[PDB]
Amino acid sequence: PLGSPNSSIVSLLGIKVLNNPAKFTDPYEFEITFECLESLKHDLEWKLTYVGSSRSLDHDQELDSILVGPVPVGVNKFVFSADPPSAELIPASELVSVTVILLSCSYDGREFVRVGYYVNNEYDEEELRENPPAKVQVDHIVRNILAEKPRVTRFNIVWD
Amino acid sequence: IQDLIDMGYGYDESDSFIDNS
Amino acid sequence: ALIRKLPFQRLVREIAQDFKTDLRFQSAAIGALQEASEAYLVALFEDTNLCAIHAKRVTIMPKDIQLARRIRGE
Amino acid sequence: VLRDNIQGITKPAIRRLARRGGVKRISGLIYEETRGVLKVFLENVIRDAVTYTEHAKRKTVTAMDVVYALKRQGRTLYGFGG
Ligand SMILES: [Cl-]
Ligand SMILES: [Cl-]
Ligand SMILES: [Cl-]
Ligand SMILES: [Cl-]
Ligand SMILES: [Cl-]
Ligand SMILES: [Cl-]
Ligand SMILES: [Cl-]
Ligand SMILES: [Cl-]
Repeated sequence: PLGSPNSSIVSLLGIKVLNNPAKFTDPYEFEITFECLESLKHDLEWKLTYVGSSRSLDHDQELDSILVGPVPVGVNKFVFSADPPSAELIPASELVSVTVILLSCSYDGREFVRVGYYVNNEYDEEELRENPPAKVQVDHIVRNILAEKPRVTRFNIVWD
Repeated sequence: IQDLIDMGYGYDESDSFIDNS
Repeated sequence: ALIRKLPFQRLVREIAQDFKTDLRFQSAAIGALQEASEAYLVALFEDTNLCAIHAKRVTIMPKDIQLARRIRGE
Repeated sequence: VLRDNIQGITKPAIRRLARRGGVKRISGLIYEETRGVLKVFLENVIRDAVTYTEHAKRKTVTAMDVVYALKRQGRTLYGFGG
């Protein structure tokens, strides 16, 4: 009826990161609350991507992905426990640094929302922070997700 | 709305790249 | 505008003609592009700033800019 | 014809935009980096803009052609449900 920029059947209401901060090797516990306006034929597909290098997309890691459905009308809540990244696939010079994770949702292969977070990685000991070992000691790395400042980018897709 | 009115002003219209016909 | 319009016009002309040389622009079309470009860069620097801050740094780096692009869903 | 008009975007212009974004200090490396990003953005939008132009059997890109192209970058907000 009314001309609108957003026509999405699904919209996010909030996301809680249950374990923050956490060890680098800890799974990501996302509590995702969203709203569904109409019945949908297909499921929702959530993906978590880790940016391994700021210099290119060549070191992106798809951490995990989950299919959620069938989706009931109204407000829904679920916990996405996503697998951690692989340290060995990340350039050693960029491992203990700030980076980005992308939580996206798509419908029938069409992405309609993308949530970006900043994530800092830091040693849990003052000595290691001042003097990083030649070999990265993963078990001493703590990640901190800036969960209060997400960048939510909405896209317009065709649904049903 | 005022920015929309002034949006086209300030460019070199002598340029053949620009067509304001 | 925060950028001089004549240098921006030359940049637009170059990029447009490198796509298809047989192509012209309205002055308001260039204006629309410039306002969008300037808004896009300002927003980018905001997230660039936020990146460095979360990194516990005070000065932004080339990597902060690239990460800011990723986080804005480009 | 002249080339490398991306160099026409000046250092103080880049600092100007950065300050508006709350960034007070930028190193020399930021300049070329910003220019690279700006060129990519302009390329992407102009591509989409022309698509709306050629579809309308025209050769002159209009302001509305740009607007339609802009409506495809997607809307980035801070926080949920905004
Ligand atoms: Cl949303
Ligand atoms: Cl860093
Ligand atoms: Cl550290
Ligand atoms: Cl936070
Ligand atoms: Cl000017
Ligand atoms: Cl300038
Ligand atoms: Cl860097
Ligand atoms: Cl200068």
